[PDB]
Amino acid sequence: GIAGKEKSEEWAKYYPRQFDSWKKTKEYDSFTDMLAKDPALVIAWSGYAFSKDYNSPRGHYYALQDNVNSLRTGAPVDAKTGPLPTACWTCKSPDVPRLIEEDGELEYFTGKWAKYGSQIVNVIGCANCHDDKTAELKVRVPHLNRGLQAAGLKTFEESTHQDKRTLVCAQCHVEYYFKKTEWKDAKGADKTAMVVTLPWANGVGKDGNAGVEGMIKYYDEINFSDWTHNISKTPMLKAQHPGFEFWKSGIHGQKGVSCADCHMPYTQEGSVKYSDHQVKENPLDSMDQSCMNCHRESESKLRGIVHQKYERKEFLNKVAFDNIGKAHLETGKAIEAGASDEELKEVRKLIRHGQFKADMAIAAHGNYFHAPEETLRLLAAGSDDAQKARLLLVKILAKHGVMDYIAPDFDTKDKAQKLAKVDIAALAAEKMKFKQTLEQEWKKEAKAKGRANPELYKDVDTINDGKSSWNKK
Amino acid sequence: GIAGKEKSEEWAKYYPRQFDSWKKTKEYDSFTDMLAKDPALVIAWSGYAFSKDYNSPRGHYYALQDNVNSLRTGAPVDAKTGPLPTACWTCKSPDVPRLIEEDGELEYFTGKWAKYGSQIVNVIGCANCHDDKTAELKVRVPHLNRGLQAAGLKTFEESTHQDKRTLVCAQCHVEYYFKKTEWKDAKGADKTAMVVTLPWANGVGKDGNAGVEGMIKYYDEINFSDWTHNISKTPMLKAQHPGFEFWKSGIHGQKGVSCADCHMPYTQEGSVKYSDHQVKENPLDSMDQSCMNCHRESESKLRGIVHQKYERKEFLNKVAFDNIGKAHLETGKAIEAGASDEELKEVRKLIRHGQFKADMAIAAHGNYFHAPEETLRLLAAGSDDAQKARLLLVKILAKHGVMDYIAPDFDTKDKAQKLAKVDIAALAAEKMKFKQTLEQEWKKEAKAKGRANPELYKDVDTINDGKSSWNKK
Ligand code: HEC
Ligand code: HEC
Ligand code: HEC
Ligand code: HEC
Ligand code: HEC
Ligand code: HEC
Ligand code: HEC
Ligand code: HEC
Ligand code: HEC
Ligand code: HEC
Ligand SMILES: [Ca+2]
Ligand SMILES: [Ca+2]
Repeated sequence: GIAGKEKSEEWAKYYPRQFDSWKKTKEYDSFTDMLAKDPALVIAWSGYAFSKDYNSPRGHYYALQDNVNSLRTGAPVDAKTGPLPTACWTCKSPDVPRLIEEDGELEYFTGKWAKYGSQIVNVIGCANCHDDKTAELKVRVPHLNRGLQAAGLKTFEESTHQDKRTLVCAQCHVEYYFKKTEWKDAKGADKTAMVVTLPWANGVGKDGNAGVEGMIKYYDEINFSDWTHNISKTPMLKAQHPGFEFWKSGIHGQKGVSCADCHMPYTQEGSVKYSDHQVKENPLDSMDQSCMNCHRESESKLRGIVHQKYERKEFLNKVAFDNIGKAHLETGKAIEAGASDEELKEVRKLIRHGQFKADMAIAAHGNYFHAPEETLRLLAAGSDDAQKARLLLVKILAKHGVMDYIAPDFDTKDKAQKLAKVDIAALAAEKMKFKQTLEQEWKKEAKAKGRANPELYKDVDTINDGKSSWNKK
Repeated sequence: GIAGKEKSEEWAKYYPRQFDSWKKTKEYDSFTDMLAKDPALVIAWSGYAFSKDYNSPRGHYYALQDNVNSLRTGAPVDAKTGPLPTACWTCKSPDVPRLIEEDGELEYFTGKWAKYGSQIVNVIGCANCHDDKTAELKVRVPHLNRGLQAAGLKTFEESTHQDKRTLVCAQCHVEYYFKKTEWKDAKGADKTAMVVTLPWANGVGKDGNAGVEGMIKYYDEINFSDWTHNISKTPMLKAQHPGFEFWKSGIHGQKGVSCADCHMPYTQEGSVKYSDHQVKENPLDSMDQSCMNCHRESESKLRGIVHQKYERKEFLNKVAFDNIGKAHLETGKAIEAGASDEELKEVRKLIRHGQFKADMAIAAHGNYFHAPEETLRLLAAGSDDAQKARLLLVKILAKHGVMDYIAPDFDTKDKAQKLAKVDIAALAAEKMKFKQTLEQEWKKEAKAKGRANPELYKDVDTINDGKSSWNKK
């Protein structure tokens, strides 16, 4: 066994090669401000946290700190304030399964994100994927098995080794929602938990289908919405990195090539063979071990073939979100023009469904390569749903005496956030205050109670490197 | 050499195995009436021959007879009548390169289809793909090299052996248009030819791109249109089986897997290994021969994987053509309501472009599998172009006093053909009359002049087998 299991440093003496390679994800220190790259996204997520801050993923090394640095988590004053719940910690630290094991799952999912600010202090580590006694692959978060069984699939424990080499990634790289769960503790006090739940009841990655249509069917049946759009007033569904669901629909997934085969290639230093734990941000940069063992041709040729896929996805991504953004703005105009909720009934259903399809397609960044067919198909479907809604809107507008309406420009993050009612300067000030106050208090208490050793990872908070999405001071 | 090489039966004595397997395409005797299956196609091609008769492909054995049987070729009464030109024989017979070599290319392309009715009497044969003296692969139709060179690709003769195994198919399975060409013969007479031309000036199959965008650029630049849509009055572009262009864009094409690898798989009879000349209508039905030499997988699983691709394509196909169909009808309503050509300029450009993208995606039946990515992307693009045009149309219609217009239904061949101004009962009557008179007179002369031996292929005309698209009783 390993004492202080959540502290990956502790494993280093037993497994130096895995520890050293694991820490190398520190090298993946760059992310792209997606709201600045594709401002239409701000309009799509208007009224939601994602319209504030949303960057591409970077090294696992920065997972915990980026979750803290993001405008999405806001600026809490204490453990009872802040916009987001405890569930936001779930896929960022080994301290998560620890707390679930100690205090219970429901208790872990009860309260504000700030509640565990001092408890959840170690980044995605060894304990998130391995047993401390045997080092065998292991998943300690109960949401995964719950989703697998809902999808009619085997639990992690009933799966094969190759299945697990993928499932230890799926414990986080999946689509989910927060299920409001009412419960009662030991003392008999009624509480409310927001439980990470995978909407897999209708299956995922089944015969080439990512599972999006089934998810929509499920979400509508339980009448769930992540938020109400602040422009169109549409009950919306947010998609989040459905890496596993899409991977399962793609050819590699259908052929049994695990995430680990491409992202954690086997390697050999001297006479010792081991798995490279620097989860590769871009396997195309390590083609020799990530691909060429199964593919026989030039690396430049294969990298070129993959780039064509990125171009195709980008082409449909732009079309879909431009249509979706206009659909929201035009719905806002219709409301202003006097259109009733009943009149907007069908329009809203199509915007909800369409954006979810399009969002799911782009929410897992590797989708364009892992699952090009479902990705292109869903961007096509989401775009069409939006266009279908826009055709109804032109008629509704005309009926209300509005002709030739043209939605405003949302071609820059600034213009879009203005339309979304987001004051980034204010949020940045409030967020910077938090980081200089409460956050440092968290790291102070954590070090004092031996919960973490932040001195070993000082280069983790890069908020001031001049590459921040919101801290442009 | 081989005298009367246009008569494939003359090659039997030298290459019996290739001849007997070539004849077995006779077994692929079924086609699907695509206008009955997807009546939206009738609206799409309204004002053009394809709105009358369009079936899926069937055995090479039936190519010439199906060309003669189609309502598209009409009912000529003599050598100077009939709706179509000589170019329609071009990819149906070995007598084609014979006529080009004897009479010259421009002369072969000058005149009505009926002009060569008693000369083009042998179906796709050995001579279409082989030199009669050496049996080496050979292409004798100049349009291919002309297209290849236009696309910056090597000529057939300069291509590799593996390239040639694809090019002997590309001589016919490609997109083309008729180029009105003014010329003067040896005796000083001025003539006009309609030359088969591949619109490849902007390249085809380049880095994952089928080449549709470049073709639109080309066609627009030369102000060419295949026909003026009779409902929307849009100058339209018709796509025709761009098998090679799409194949080149897919993974198999990019990896050098030729059409012949899957469609003319090697076979072993006793100690003789040769190419199976029964060009496989559905290679999935001969997986062991057509795929397992490169893939190690269960037949049901591989077939299931490919079927997924068909479902994805069918999903986007229906969406694109329903939007395109409604766009044409709504444009027709706009014309009736009083919209000018100036008011409809952008609407028509979008319809022309959108339909061409969608049509190219579905025009080569195997595209869904050969090139799933470009197929899905182009159907998405085509559908979007149609939706953009429809958004403009609601506004145009409203400005002309038309509110909430609902296009008529086109869910059955009968309904759509009526909207298309196609009197199939009448067309069928005159076609049958042509078949019973002139066609038979063509057959008589052919046998008498020793140009063909029709008795050897008595089962080729299946117009009365009960599965004709138009000959219904
Ligand atoms: C509560 C609603 C959450 C907040 C706030 C954040 N997450 Fe996550 N998260 C997960 C993965 C697999 C990734 C990487 C893949 C990807 O980003 O597409 C992320 C990444 C982040 C990031 C960095 C990127 C960004 O700027 O958006 C932030 C700031 C972040 N997450 C905040 C996985 C999970 C997960 C597992 C099931 C859950 C429940 C959440 N994340 C919840 C939140
Ligand atoms: C989950 C996302 C992981 C994290 C974080 C870490 N490891 Fe890991 N490890 C993971 C996989 C998918 C694999 C391959 C399993 C296989 O046998 O194919 C590994 C493997 C190991 C092993 C076994 C030997 C080897 O292949 O290298 C060890 C000793 C091991 N991992 C240790 C280890 C340590 C110490 C970590 C923290 C620094 C760590 N792993 C994180 C998945 C994941
Ligand atoms: C090889 C066949 C792979 C398999 C199996 C999986 N991934 Fe992958 N992944 C691969 C590539 C070539 C790429 C594209 C890289 C690029 O920069 O273009 C990806 C990308 C990702 C990403 C996005 C990383 C980022 O944007 O920073 C993630 C999050 C990712 N992959 C996750 C992942 C998971 C969880 C997998 C199994 C379910 C998986 N990948 C499989 C190649 C391969
Ligand atoms: C939850 C605890 C996770 C597990 C287990 C795995 N990933 Fe992950 N991943 C997660 C987050 C929160 C992030 C973003 C971190 C940030 O600061 O932005 C990521 C990121 C990636 C990336 C890109 C960066 C990198 O380290 O290469 C990839 C390619 C990726 N994740 C792949 C991946 C695979 C293949 C996994 C299993 C072996 C895996 N991740 C597990 C959260 C979690
Ligand atoms: C073996 C374990 C593999 C590894 C690692 C990678 N790929 Fe792969 N790939 C594999 C299979 C079995 C297949 C299916 C075809 C078959 O032989 O049955 C594929 C297919 C591809 C494709 C074609 C599909 C497409 O989207 O166009 C591509 C372009 C491809 N693979 C790329 C690729 C890359 C870039 C990899 C490394 C990051 C990679 N593969 C790894 C098996 C394996
Ligand atoms: C080669 C460059 C061609 C020219 C010129 C024309 N056709 Fe063709 N035709 C060609 C192929 C490769 C195929 C099979 C693939 C497919 O998608 O159909 C065909 C098929 C036909 C058919 C049968 C199917 C059908 O449409 O009902 C007919 C009746 C046919 N072709 C007629 C036809 C006419 C009338 C032509 C002049 C406009 C013509 N073809 C030209 C290849 C080529
Ligand atoms: C083009 C559409 C073809 C038609 C019509 C016929 N043949 Fe063919 N043949 C074709 C290809 C692509 C190949 C393979 C060439 C290679 O080298 O890989 C062949 C091959 C032959 C051969 C060589 C031996 C063999 O591989 O079987 C012979 C002797 C041959 N073909 C004869 C032949 C005859 C007699 C045909 C008419 C009945 C005939 N072929 C038609 C392409 C085409
Ligand atoms: C294997 C990798 C193939 C290659 C290379 C090419 N084709 Fe193909 N083709 C293949 C399959 C599996 C299918 C689908 C069959 C089905 O019934 O779904 C096809 C289909 C065609 C078709 C359509 C046939 C019909 O509908 O009757 C045609 C006309 C066709 N293929 C032509 C063709 C050409 C000319 C190719 C090279 C340019 C080519 N195929 C390559 C598998 C393979
Ligand atoms: C023109 C002279 C052609 C050449 C050379 C090749 N094909 Fe063809 N193909 C052509 C026609 C006009 C038709 C339709 C015939 C009808 O009566 O409907 C076809 C059809 C096919 C099919 C389906 C039927 C079959 O025999 O399998 C396929 C799969 C197909 N063609 C593939 C193909 C390949 C791979 C070729 C090169 C070896 C090839 N065709 C050459 C016209 C012509
Ligand atoms: C060897 C000459 C091949 C033949 C015959 C067929 N396939 Fe193939 N296939 C081959 C390669 C080189 C690749 C690309 C991946 C790589 O190893 O580099 C592929 C890829 C596929 C795929 C994946 C792409 C996709 O659309 O999902 C599938 C599903 C596939 N091949 C199917 C397939 C079938 C059904 C075949 C016979 C009709 C077939 N291939 C023949 C090489 C070869
Ligand atoms: Ca979600
Ligand atoms: Ca054409």
